[PDB]
Amino acid sequence: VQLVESGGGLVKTGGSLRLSCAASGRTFSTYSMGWFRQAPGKEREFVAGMRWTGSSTFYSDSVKGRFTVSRNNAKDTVYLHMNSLKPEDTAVYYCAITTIVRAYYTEYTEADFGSWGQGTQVTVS
Amino acid sequence: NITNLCPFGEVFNATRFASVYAWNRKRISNCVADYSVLYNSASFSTFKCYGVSPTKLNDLCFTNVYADSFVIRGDEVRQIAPGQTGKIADYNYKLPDDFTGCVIAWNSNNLDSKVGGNYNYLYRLFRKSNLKPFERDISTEIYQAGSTPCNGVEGFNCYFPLQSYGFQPTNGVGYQPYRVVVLSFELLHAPATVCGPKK
Amino acid sequence: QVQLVESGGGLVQAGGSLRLSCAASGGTFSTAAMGWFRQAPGEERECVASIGWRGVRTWYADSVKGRFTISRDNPQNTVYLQMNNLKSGDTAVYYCAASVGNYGLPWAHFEYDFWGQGIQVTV
Ligand SMILES: *[C@@H]1O[C@H](CO)[C@@H](O)[C@H](O)[C@H]1NC(C)=O
Repeated sequence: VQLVESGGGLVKTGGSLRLSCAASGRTFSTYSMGWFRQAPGKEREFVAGMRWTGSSTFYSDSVKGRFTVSRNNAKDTVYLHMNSLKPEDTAVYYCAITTIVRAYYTEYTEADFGSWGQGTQVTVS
Repeated sequence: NITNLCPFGEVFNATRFASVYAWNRKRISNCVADYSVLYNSASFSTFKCYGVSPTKLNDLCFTNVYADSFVIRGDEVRQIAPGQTGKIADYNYKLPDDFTGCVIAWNSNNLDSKVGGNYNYLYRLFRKSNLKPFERDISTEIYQAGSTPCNGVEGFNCYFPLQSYGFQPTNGVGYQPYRVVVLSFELLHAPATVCGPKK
Repeated sequence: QVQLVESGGGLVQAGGSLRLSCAASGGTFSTAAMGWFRQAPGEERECVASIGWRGVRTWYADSVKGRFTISRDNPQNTVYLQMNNLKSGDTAVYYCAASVGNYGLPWAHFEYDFWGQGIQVTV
């Protein structure tokens, strides 16, 4: 399945952005999705995710309380609302889905995810 | 003049099985049941009956037969029996203490495992109480393990209640997938609609 | 309790014939699938042969197939393992096992309910 990703661009420190991830039909209703980010010389670290249910989201220690994940009524588009942005948030952001259902989200790594969207650049200064 | 061969083929030979948490029930009625295709097979490693002899079923009539189907791992097949405890018996599929019927299980490693792992089969890891016999829970609400509400966010004492099996071909037999069919036989003050070929 | 009494083990040499027997008390033998498991002193339990309640269906591990025969005498509540053409790698503790009220052909350890103490076969 193809995940289509958009959003990103440049913003000042403390500013807001909204990444988008779209997948046709029952995809997001069947497979939990994850937002990841990769800074130039670093590993693809988990940011935030949503269970296929739409009723559960989960966040890395470094974005919980600043970033929120939501989904449209159609359940085919997921949004990463990025508020109170730091320079430390500067990276290429990716969305993805997993067939692997881990009760503890704290055990998810990028290795669990596939159907990677094209990266979108987020820059904070 | 009961109608056609009973669709056991659809149950036993389904290309995909249900996750144990969302276990499937097919009510079988108004059909001729050939049970000999089951108990004469060498393909079923578990065919444990309680109170019912498979050999007599071909000459017996029932109001209804119920086929419950799902996938679990090998080590958990002993939990699909009366008076058992564990994650499956407690939170996924519970037989009653007085269960009368047959539990049929076979290794499905060739069907339900894939290189890289098949994770599509799920079980419930968390529940606030044990299932009553034949109870089914497909709820997907965050399990609140503590006193603080989760409000749709996972974290400390706020966990997703479902978990994938990791079925890989190279798994030990205990961790290999097993397909399970539980046959319940119902007899009510009503016309019998499920008869063996010998009537 | 269910008692599985094994005999017919001991010392033999390669190419020799040994006949294991397992007499059962209290497992309703007639409706029980019966199995022979072995454990080498550096390996884990493997099923080598199993037989259905009627003694019609049999299963053998590849390592013993064509060389071992499992059979049963239901009136005598006894299961036999005729072992022919024994090679040095058959040396192990052989356990007979009962899967009670089981009308199938079990071969996994968890599918069995009662176990004998096990008898030493050294080839
Ligand atoms: C399932 O398919 C196999 C292979 O064709 C067949 O032998 C078996 O009888 C089928 N099972 C049932 C319950 O009909």
